[PDB]
Amino acid sequence: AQEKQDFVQHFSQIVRVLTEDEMGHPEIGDAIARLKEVLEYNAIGGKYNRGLTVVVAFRELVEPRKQDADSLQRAWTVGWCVELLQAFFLVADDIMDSSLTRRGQICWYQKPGVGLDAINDANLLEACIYRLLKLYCREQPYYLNLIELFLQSSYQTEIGQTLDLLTAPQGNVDLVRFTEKRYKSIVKYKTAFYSFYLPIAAAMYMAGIDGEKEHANAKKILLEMGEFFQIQDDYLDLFGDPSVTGKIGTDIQDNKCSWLVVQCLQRATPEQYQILKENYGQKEAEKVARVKALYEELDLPAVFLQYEEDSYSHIMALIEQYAAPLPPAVFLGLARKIY
Amino acid sequence: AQEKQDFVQHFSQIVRVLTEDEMGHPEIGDAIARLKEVLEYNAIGGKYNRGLTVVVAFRELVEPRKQDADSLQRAWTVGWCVELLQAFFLVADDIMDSSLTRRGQICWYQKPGVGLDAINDANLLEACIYRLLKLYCREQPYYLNLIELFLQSSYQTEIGQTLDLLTAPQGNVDLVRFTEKRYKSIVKYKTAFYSFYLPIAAAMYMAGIDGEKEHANAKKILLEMGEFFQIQDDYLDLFGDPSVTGKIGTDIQDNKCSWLVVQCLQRATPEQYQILKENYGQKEAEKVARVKALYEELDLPAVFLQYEEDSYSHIMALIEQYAAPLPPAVFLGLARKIY
Ligand SMILES: [Mg+2]
Ligand SMILES: [Mg+2]
Repeated sequence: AQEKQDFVQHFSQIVRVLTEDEMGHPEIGDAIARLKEVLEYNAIGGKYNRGLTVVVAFRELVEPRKQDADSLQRAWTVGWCVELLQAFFLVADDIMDSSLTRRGQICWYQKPGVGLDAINDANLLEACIYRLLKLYCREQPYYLNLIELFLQSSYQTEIGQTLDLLTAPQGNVDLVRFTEKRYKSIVKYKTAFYSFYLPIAAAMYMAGIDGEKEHANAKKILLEMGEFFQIQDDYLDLFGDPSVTGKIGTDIQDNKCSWLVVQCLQRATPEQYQILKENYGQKEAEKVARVKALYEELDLPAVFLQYEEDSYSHIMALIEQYAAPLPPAVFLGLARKIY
Repeated sequence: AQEKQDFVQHFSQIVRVLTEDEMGHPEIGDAIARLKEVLEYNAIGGKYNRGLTVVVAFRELVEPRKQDADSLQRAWTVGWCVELLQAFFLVADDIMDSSLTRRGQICWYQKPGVGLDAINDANLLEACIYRLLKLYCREQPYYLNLIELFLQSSYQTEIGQTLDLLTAPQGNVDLVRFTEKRYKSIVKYKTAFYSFYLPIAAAMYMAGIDGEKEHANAKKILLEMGEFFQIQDDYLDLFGDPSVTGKIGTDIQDNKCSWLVVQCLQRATPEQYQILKENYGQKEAEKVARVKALYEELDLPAVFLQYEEDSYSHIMALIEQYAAPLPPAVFLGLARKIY
């Protein structure tokens, strides 16, 4: 909320530190300038919810007598690592989907004189994560824990992306691969691990809570939250209010494996399957319009409303069962935001 | 030599291990199949000199009584990690340069139905490195040492690539940035660190030789070897015998910051600067032909021959000064190969 503004003032330092360390290394200066420009363009401009979840979870987890200036600096920094992870995926995903814009502005790769060099820029964003961890956390006992958490998060995200790409190739309608089992799997690997587990898990490690069982417990809660966030993201893509949401969805144009299309397909009498087969994923409006209306005719907006109520109950039951011995608030803060 | 065939039989195991671990995870199977195909296509087909340098250096470094079946399995595996690092860079560099072929065959990204998804495939190759290290080396005392060595190698390579891209944009002649200082810097960061330091450094760590001073010593030797390898690569690109080398060079078409162009520019009377300005980096033959002949007229092939003699002396002096207490053979094996 106000904690945000603080997180963002810290970026300047993040950047300073990552774009200087050549003082006996002159000649690489120009690549360092380019790294400065990649960071400023790609890490800034989002809502920062993931990085901040790190900072908030850290405050709530650490028995207050161990929060000095330096401990807090390590939390802002690790929060910024989560944001750099995000940045890395987005720069790359935008190239792969040929997107035009991101966070309201021109995608980095679409900028004149960047193009496919953005592939190296994305790799730099990733590498910046480990450079930060070494700079700030090298002497901490949880250092290796965090390196492995970031590496694993990346791999989960990447393999989820591979699954998404095998499942939903833009320009090729095949709804035989749009199943519930496959929708759930994409979300867990591609979105939920890094969006929800990673930031809390990182806070836990910084707090000394490294147990397998405790982490599995938190993960159970957080992956289920992640599933909901994304299902809500998909519903709102089409049925959101663009003023409240902040852009019009193209999930259906893009032949996305949307929670909607999945639900739609669970409920289609053979004709409707065809109505969807001849309309899902097309440039033109009348085709998208007709899909939205098919959705409305199956009362998907109400299936969603029912799903969200149930899902909310279920999350609370999960917090009740699996939060201890972590303060339930760690999870409830995130529930409040996503619901 | 014969040690090679062995390294390559081990690949099958590498792959098996990386493409199975879902046995309670069914639904991600298909992404794992795709990962299998990325590994088989991208990690196989080269000379394997870097991975093998790991295995050879490990045998020479470890006091022979600590080489059991498992220690050796960790060396083959870490050798394969170096090869996966290589694979990751190449898949990505080939997209960025829009190359057509690699190791005689169609670049992965040019394959039908791959295209820019190869960006996620490259990221997977990178992630496979850390998955292998965790699988085989997690309980070793040098585990963190190796994770940091691979991460640093990647960052050095990436930032070198950024410098190369700022220096030599394909389609834009500017020879004011082709300096000796800038040529040397590109090679150190882009090529030599990962090609020469990384494999030996990794062997050292597996052997318990983790000292800062010893590593700086080996690095001094190995970066200088790397500079020579690349300078020889550039010379041979144009003056090599295509039967002995194995392809015709396009360095001059590609407006590469070649050691040649650099030398050429150190020796050009103002007219010649123009002769190069109006001919470097063009599609057509007559333009390339004319550059080759300008090079021949400056006796670059002899400047090279003189450079290689001096460089050889210098490497031997470096081994003499900086090898101890490592067996000089560790370095001499590599000298024999590159010279
Ligand atoms: Mg969406
Ligand atoms: Mg070459």
